[PDB]
Amino acid sequence: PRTVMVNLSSDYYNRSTSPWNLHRNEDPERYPSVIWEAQCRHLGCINADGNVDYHMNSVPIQQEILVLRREPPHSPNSFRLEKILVSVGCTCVTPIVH
Amino acid sequence: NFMLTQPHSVSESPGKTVTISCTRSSGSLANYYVQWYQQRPGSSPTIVIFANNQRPSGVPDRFSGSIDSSSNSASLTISGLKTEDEADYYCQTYDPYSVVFGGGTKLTVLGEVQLLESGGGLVQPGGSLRLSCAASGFGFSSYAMSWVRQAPGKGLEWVSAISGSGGSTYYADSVKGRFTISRDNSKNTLYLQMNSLRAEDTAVYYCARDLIHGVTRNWGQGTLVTVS
Repeated sequence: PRTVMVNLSSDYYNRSTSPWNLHRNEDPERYPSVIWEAQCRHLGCINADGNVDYHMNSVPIQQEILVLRREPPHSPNSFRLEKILVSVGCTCVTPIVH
Repeated sequence: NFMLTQPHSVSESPGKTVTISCTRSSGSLANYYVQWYQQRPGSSPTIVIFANNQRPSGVPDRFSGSIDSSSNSASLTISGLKTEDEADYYCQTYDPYSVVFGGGTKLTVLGEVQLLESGGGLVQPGGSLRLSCAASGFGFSSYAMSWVRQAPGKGLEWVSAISGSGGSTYYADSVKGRFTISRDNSKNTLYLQMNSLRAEDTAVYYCARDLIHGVTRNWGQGTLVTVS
């Protein structure tokens, strides 16, 4: 509740064994307003033969990022620090570890 | 989807070697992993073989799994039988949409991850009920979960599944449209909403942790649900 002052292209989604697409999360009451989130194309991964292999899975890698939300609502130069969860990319996971 | 056909029962003497088959009805068996589980009388199902032939820590090397692509079937071979091995043995594999368990083979010998279920009980035909699964001991958000039921007098039956993030949901045909699976990664709890229950839904519902979609690795205690 402490308010202070503060001074104000990649194509792996298409070349990965666990590809994904970008979703455009937009919130005008948020900085940054536009965040690109990842959603995997397939359940499995692409094997050497180029098919969807279901011995492995495509899962999103999710991180927590700091964002600024306008507090009070619809009020510039005034923000509340927030912590949201976004999907940055998809990776391929196997059930066997060696 | 597909069916998994096992022999109904097998009976051998201690010390011999036994083989249990598991034939897939549709789809190439070599395209999806096969898992083997052991269920003792009144006990929770435990894993014996996963990923076709991978044996976990704690299972003696006399257990082993193998796959035959020409017959489209999988086999669990138990060499050197003993009284402890006397239990039910289920095979399990998957397709991109569902998870299927076999009918189960009853083997008779001739004479840390933690999952807690809750919410089961008695309910009227048509009522609603929700189960919870308290997960602990692992990164809950990084694992797909699933519900597996066992009706009294029947074998293991897959109910539903959910991805780690919660974006993908799967249901069995007998359950889809009436049940709703969801999860809360912040509280490490997995839920199963049940609506419009029928007398067939009387079963023990187990919580299941899956390394990948359709490869179950850990089981819960199970909660009893009776509808009458």
